[PDB]
Amino acid sequence: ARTTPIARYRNIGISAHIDAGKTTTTERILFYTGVNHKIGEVHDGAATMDWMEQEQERGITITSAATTAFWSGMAKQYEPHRINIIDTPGHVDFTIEVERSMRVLDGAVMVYCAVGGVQPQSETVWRQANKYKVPRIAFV
RNA sequence: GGUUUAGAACGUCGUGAGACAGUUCGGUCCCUAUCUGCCGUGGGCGCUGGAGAACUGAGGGGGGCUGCUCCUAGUACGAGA
Ligand SMILES: Nc1nc2c(ncn2[C@@H]2O[C@H](COP(=O)(O)OP(=O)(O)O)[C@@H](O)[C@H]2O)c(=O)[nH]1
Ligand SMILES: [Mg+2]
Ligand SMILES: [Mg+2]
Ligand SMILES: [Mg+2]
Ligand SMILES: [Mg+2]
Ligand SMILES: [Mg+2]
Ligand SMILES: [Mg+2]
Ligand SMILES: [Mg+2]
Ligand SMILES: [Mg+2]
Ligand SMILES: [Mg+2]
Ligand SMILES: [Mg+2]
Repeated sequence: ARTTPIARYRNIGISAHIDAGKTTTTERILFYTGVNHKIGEVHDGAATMDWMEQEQERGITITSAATTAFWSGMAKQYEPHRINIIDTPGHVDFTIEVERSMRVLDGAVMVYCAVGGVQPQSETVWRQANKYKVPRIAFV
């Protein structure tokens, strides 16, 4: 019946300020879980998550897209876990898209830039996570 | 080709010959370079015995243009765009 045990289920989000690396990291994820053959890049318009024509041209993610993957581990330590990743926009123009997605997700990976780190949308998403009380980790 | 010759016509002006910052069709453009100038190219003598060569370099000239793509770098700046 159930393909993967519920314990081997991660529902995660990638919310962060604009150009924090949220979309690129999902591409590196789709690469290091083998689900995507090419690493890709947003400026080239290559990123899969940005499927919308506008998102390709502007490089912006104007919608949240959800994808899943199986990362057994870095040493194949665990049986493959199905990570449900909901990549989100960080443009305050689209704020529902992060919150619409946020209640559903069980955990949050909040990206930050090493040059800037907390930048204004970053506080905005932090506040959103606190309202849905997602337990959080961070990728700088 | 135009402009302003001789032909012809139109509109207009004049009685007319003709004329018009009116138009229209047609209508012959010569010169073997003496001098300067310039581009090349030599002959003479000179540079202090004659010759063969290799140079130095005053000075003179030539040349000096730029696009696009990628890279730095989606980096600086920018809440973003
Ligand atoms: N230098 C550098 N650039 C990165 C890194 N991660 C992402 N980027 C660039 O940041 C820009 C925007 O990243 P993206 O993930 O589209 O931004 P987001 O969609 O707003 O998270 C893209 O040009 C990426 O190439 C990184 O680790 N280093
Ligand atoms: Mg951009
Ligand atoms: Mg994005
Ligand atoms: Mg003529
Ligand atoms: Mg005659
Ligand atoms: Mg006549
Ligand atoms: Mg002649
Ligand atoms: Mg010179
Ligand atoms: Mg010169
Ligand atoms: Mg670039
Ligand atoms: Mg625009």
